[PDB]
Amino acid sequence: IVTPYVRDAGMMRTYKPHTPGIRHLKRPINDHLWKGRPYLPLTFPKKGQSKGGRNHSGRVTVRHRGGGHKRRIRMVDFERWIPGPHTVLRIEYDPGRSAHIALVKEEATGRKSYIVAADGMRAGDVVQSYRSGLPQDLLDSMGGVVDPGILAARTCWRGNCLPVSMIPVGTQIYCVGSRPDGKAVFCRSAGTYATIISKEEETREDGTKVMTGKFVNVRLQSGEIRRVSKDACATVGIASNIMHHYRQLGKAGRSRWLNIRPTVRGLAMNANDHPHGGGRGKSKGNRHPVSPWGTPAKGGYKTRRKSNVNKWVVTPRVRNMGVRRN
Amino acid sequence: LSKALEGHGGNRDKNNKRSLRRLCHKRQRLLRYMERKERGSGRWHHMLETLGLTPATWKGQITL
RNA sequence: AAUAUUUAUGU
RNA sequence: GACUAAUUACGUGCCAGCAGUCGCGGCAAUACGUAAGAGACUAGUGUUAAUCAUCAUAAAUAGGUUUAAAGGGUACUCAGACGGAAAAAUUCGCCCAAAUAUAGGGGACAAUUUUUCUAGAGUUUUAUGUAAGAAGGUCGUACUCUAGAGUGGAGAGAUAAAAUUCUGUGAUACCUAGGGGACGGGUAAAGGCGAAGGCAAUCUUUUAUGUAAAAACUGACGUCGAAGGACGAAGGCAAAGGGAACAAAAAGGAUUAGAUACCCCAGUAGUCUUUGCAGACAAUUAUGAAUGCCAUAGGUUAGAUUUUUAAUUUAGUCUAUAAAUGAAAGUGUAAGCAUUUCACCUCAAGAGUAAGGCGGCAACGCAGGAACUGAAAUCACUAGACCGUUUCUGACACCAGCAAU
RNA sequence: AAGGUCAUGGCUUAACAAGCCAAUAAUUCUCUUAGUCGAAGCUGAAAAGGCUGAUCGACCACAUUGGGAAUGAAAAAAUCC
RNA sequence: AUAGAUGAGUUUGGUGAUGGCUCUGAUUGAACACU
RNA sequence: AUAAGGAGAGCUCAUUAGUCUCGAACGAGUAAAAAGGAAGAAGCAUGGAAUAUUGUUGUACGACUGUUUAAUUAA
RNA sequence: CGGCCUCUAAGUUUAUAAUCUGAAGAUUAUGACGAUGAGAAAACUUUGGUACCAACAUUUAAAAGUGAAAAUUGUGCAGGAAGGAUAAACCGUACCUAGAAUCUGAAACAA
RNA sequence: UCUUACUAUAGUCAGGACUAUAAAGGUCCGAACGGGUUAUCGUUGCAAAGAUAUCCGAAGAACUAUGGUAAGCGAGUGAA
Ligand SMILES: [K+]
Ligand SMILES: [K+]
Ligand SMILES: [K+]
Ligand SMILES: [K+]
Ligand SMILES: [K+]
Ligand SMILES: [K+]
Ligand SMILES: [K+]
Ligand SMILES: [K+]
Ligand SMILES: [K+]
Ligand SMILES: [Mg+2]
Ligand SMILES: [Mg+2]
Ligand SMILES: [Mg+2]
Ligand SMILES: [Mg+2]
Ligand SMILES: [Mg+2]
Ligand SMILES: [Mg+2]
Ligand SMILES: [Mg+2]
Ligand SMILES: [Mg+2]
Ligand SMILES: [Mg+2]
Ligand SMILES: [Mg+2]
Ligand SMILES: [Mg+2]
Ligand SMILES: [Mg+2]
Ligand SMILES: [Mg+2]
Ligand SMILES: [Mg+2]
Ligand SMILES: [Mg+2]
Ligand SMILES: [Mg+2]
Ligand SMILES: [Mg+2]
Ligand SMILES: [Mg+2]
Ligand SMILES: [Mg+2]
Ligand SMILES: [Mg+2]
Ligand SMILES: [Mg+2]
Ligand SMILES: [Mg+2]
Ligand SMILES: [Mg+2]
Ligand SMILES: [Mg+2]
Ligand SMILES: [Mg+2]
Ligand SMILES: [Mg+2]
Ligand SMILES: [Mg+2]
Ligand SMILES: [Mg+2]
Ligand SMILES: [Mg+2]
Ligand SMILES: [Mg+2]
Ligand SMILES: [Mg+2]
Ligand SMILES: [Mg+2]
Ligand SMILES: [Mg+2]
Ligand SMILES: [Mg+2]
Ligand SMILES: [Mg+2]
Ligand SMILES: [Mg+2]
Ligand SMILES: [Mg+2]
Ligand SMILES: [Mg+2]
Ligand SMILES: [Mg+2]
Ligand SMILES: [Mg+2]
Ligand SMILES: [Mg+2]
Ligand SMILES: [Mg+2]
Ligand SMILES: [Mg+2]
Ligand SMILES: [Mg+2]
Ligand SMILES: [Mg+2]
Ligand SMILES: [Mg+2]
Ligand SMILES: [Mg+2]
Ligand SMILES: [Mg+2]
Ligand SMILES: [Mg+2]
Ligand SMILES: [Mg+2]
Ligand SMILES: [Mg+2]
Ligand SMILES: [Mg+2]
Ligand SMILES: [Mg+2]
Ligand SMILES: [Mg+2]
Ligand SMILES: [Mg+2]
Ligand SMILES: [Mg+2]
Ligand SMILES: [Mg+2]
Ligand SMILES: [Mg+2]
Ligand SMILES: [Mg+2]
Repeated sequence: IVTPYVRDAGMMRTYKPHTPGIRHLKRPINDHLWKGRPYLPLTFPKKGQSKGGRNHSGRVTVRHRGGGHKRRIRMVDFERWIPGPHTVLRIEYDPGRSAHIALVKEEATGRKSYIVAADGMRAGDVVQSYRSGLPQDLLDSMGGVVDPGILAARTCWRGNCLPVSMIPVGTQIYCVGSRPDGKAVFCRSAGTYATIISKEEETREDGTKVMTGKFVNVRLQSGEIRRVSKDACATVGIASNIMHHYRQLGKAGRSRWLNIRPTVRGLAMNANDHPHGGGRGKSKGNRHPVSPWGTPAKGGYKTRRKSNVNKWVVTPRVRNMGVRRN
Repeated sequence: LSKALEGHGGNRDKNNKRSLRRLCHKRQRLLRYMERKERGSGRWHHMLETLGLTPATWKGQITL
């Protein structure tokens, strides 16, 4: 028996090290992905000088960008207002996004749309968004205004978009919004999710809690327990492509294909181009690490504007303080 | 038993791996005796074709 | 009835 | 000197020297060096080297492996050894019986083969009983986190005593409401189950043996088993999860002459899930598996029979004994009488080490010497002594009191 | 099937068949050591005893080392190339 | 070939075992030393 | 690793299962492509002229492919 | 057989509106302009893999071979434009292409 | 209109070999092409950067064409 060229071990793909640039290449295994082209009318090209890191003035405002592969932007639906069932047609790969997208189809009208696919979502699954209100059948089946236990059993399914108030405590969500009528902004990246910590509610004398406040607390991917609107949207599940951060590019040329240009260190420059440049030989100049414009690059210096206080935070993030993790 | 060691989590059942080996060996000792005793009688061929018992089940050494 | 300091050496 | 037949005197004084083994010599040496005597062999006599025997000390005749060198981690199993009853055919093995014996005789036994038998080994009849195993789910006691603008308002926790530490950002304590992980109280026993390793909350699903009684069935189909393969505790490697609790490491506080440590505040790997690697254990009954056999008693486990009250009985397990066995301790369902088979041992130490090789990602594992150096290593028991050992017995030994230094 | 042979055997050949030996090392390879055997010598009470492989007899190999052939009834040479 | 089978010293406070070493017997195509 | 180190090569020719051609299954043919052998001839020499610039070993530095002072430093 | 002409990319804009701004101006939207691309017919003519026309590979105008064009199928990840559609005017046409008289290198320059 | 980077639209890379692929490689040998390692020549040079030979990359972080954007109080661009 001979070892195959493609070597699957766990959930990652490695290849025969027949070149020094392919020895450390590691890819996550996603074979269920649609192999064709995307839904063209839901896309538009991504071109212009902005691809190189320039703004409307023509000067570089984002360094280390340009020269990547030609791409198209996918119009993903982060609001999901239209109600009714939606059939997942196929899970596609999005170059301008870490997680995967799902081409859904509204069975009522037939219109197609894109949404961030969940971990485990496959073609054929039926997702539904209860953000525009509950349908008459579901309300009648209870026969009452709402029941927290009954609702969660018929709507808290993977891929379903609900108001965070309707999702029970301890559930994992990955498209958490902030405003009552805003789009999903948190945990949209691959493998990210958020947990519902608490809800401003009270007991109704029958053991059934009822919302009393206007917000609910959720722990974000960064470990921050902040406050979010009661009517803010959320999708049940976890963002797909959980093994994204375990990938390895293996060679410099792959980073260039991803629109990333070389990063020149400050020590490598002269005293005129960086606070770290200068000196004969390798020398840091006894200068504390900073950016090319004097911004402390280490030590815990926070770049969030002081006057801009986060009034939605219940428990701030935990600061590692420079201590080694592993 | 062979159908149970192949189902979900069947590989984890490492204690009954000897039970399957003990049944195939207990059957090897009955086929090896029935072959020389029956002298290829019609009663011996009816069991083979019906149960599908090939020579690999008793002739050599069953290694599992 | 479940207490508990310290104690090395000897052609 | 003793082994080993044969003595004194003088000199030397752990010096010089003797010596095959044990040993001798430190100022009155039968052991060294002289003198004499004695014992013995003799043209030979001693010494060195080597071989046989001593040595059953590599045991085929003919050994042994509980505690002294030595039972493999396990049993399914190819090869290979061994293995029923009553007849028959062939070999003429075996025997007369040799001379490597032509040709015959004898038939108990042996080999291949044939026909029958049922005591061995199996199958059926849902056994009972049972922490073997595996899958998918759950339960609960405590713990832990968060929340309530909780009550309460200065202590708590730790230890022999403390310190580091927690607490006014409201702890400990007493509650309410949620989240999250692993753990398995009682029942519980000398108890049971699997090849062993090992297996103890619960529901359902799933899995091979084993045990009892009756009949029925197959008709020797059996036991052991190098290697290969499979399984194999904890710890560990690898990948992806989980992370309350415990806890190597690292670090801090004490103790101490010093303290890496034992003790303490905390704490990362790791323990847990999934998939592989790894294969080493006081993997133990310090006792390989299996078969036949030997006298009783008191418990106990799962059945059966009965005049089921209580007595018989099958298969296990555990104490105490008889004959016997053993170095003895002890065993006595075996460490006895025998038998079969596999593994292993041949003075200690070097050494389970070296070198090459094989396996593994690694850690390491399998396998496995020789040189140099010794006359001893080693087991069980016996009587004492000792114990920061138990329980007693005497003493101004101590306690108490008085007096004194 | 045919030849060959006193006779037998792929001994030899033609045409078919895919067998034969072995499976635990048949076979092959590397290393260390050695002339083999005999109441021939020594030894033990003895074991199908052990050791040696001098003098004695039988066998094998060699003749500076390596590589080779012929003559002859037969290499069985301290020969010959 | 029917006479042919043997022990001793040395481990321990001591006893009994296990287990090596050495001695006692015979010998050499022997060597050395004193003769 | 195209490691190293070797062998072969042109011309004439025996030979030919199929393909192709010719004549009439067969026969013939390289004024068909190919295959082909320990065959042969000539010369000092048949990779004949031209084209492809050695091999091996031990170190330091930097993993590697790349980039740089246009026009003295390519590392 | 190209331009002109139609459509648009990267972009531009003393065009319009709104907004920001010491003045100059800048921003966003729309419009206009803007090829290095796309544009019917002819040896006579006037929806989104039901997809798409990036790279690579394959197949296909039937005697064979070869080179294109266009299309078919498939592969890899680096995931691969926009918009409009669908009786003959005007402008270019000469020569030179760098070893033998013409382009750039100060020039009849071994670049 | 040079040059650095980016951008849009386009174009180019004989033949052969290895590798799991018919096509999956900052793979290999080597032209065009792109570089400029070493030496010589030249130095009022043919040339204010050339010639010859040798050497390196040559399916890529490649090369090339026509346009566009970003530069001069603050520094544009910069694999530095
Ligand atoms: K054992
Ligand atoms: K006879
Ligand atoms: K019968
Ligand atoms: K005994
Ligand atoms: K050693
Ligand atoms: K350059
Ligand atoms: K202005
Ligand atoms: K030229
Ligand atoms: K090359
Ligand atoms: Mg950056
Ligand atoms: Mg970086
Ligand atoms: Mg850098
Ligand atoms: Mg520098
Ligand atoms: Mg500075
Ligand atoms: Mg320096
Ligand atoms: Mg398990
Ligand atoms: Mg002492
Ligand atoms: Mg005496
Ligand atoms: Mg003497
Ligand atoms: Mg002594
Ligand atoms: Mg004397
Ligand atoms: Mg004499
Ligand atoms: Mg073992
Ligand atoms: Mg062991
Ligand atoms: Mg007979
Ligand atoms: Mg019967
Ligand atoms: Mg029976
Ligand atoms: Mg039962
Ligand atoms: Mg309060
Ligand atoms: Mg509180
Ligand atoms: Mg739980
Ligand atoms: Mg055990
Ligand atoms: Mg319990
Ligand atoms: Mg049992
Ligand atoms: Mg067995
Ligand atoms: Mg084995
Ligand atoms: Mg383990
Ligand atoms: Mg582990
Ligand atoms: Mg890990
Ligand atoms: Mg420590
Ligand atoms: Mg400490
Ligand atoms: Mg702790
Ligand atoms: Mg294993
Ligand atoms: Mg065994
Ligand atoms: Mg009993
Ligand atoms: Mg028991
Ligand atoms: Mg007993
Ligand atoms: Mg030893
Ligand atoms: Mg070793
Ligand atoms: Mg070993
Ligand atoms: Mg005692
Ligand atoms: Mg007193
Ligand atoms: Mg007193
Ligand atoms: Mg020799
Ligand atoms: Mg001789
Ligand atoms: Mg003692
Ligand atoms: Mg010649
Ligand atoms: Mg380099
Ligand atoms: Mg390079
Ligand atoms: Mg230069
Ligand atoms: Mg240079
Ligand atoms: Mg226009
Ligand atoms: Mg154009
Ligand atoms: Mg000119
Ligand atoms: Mg010129
Ligand atoms: Mg290359
Ligand atoms: Mg000159
Ligand atoms: Mg190269």
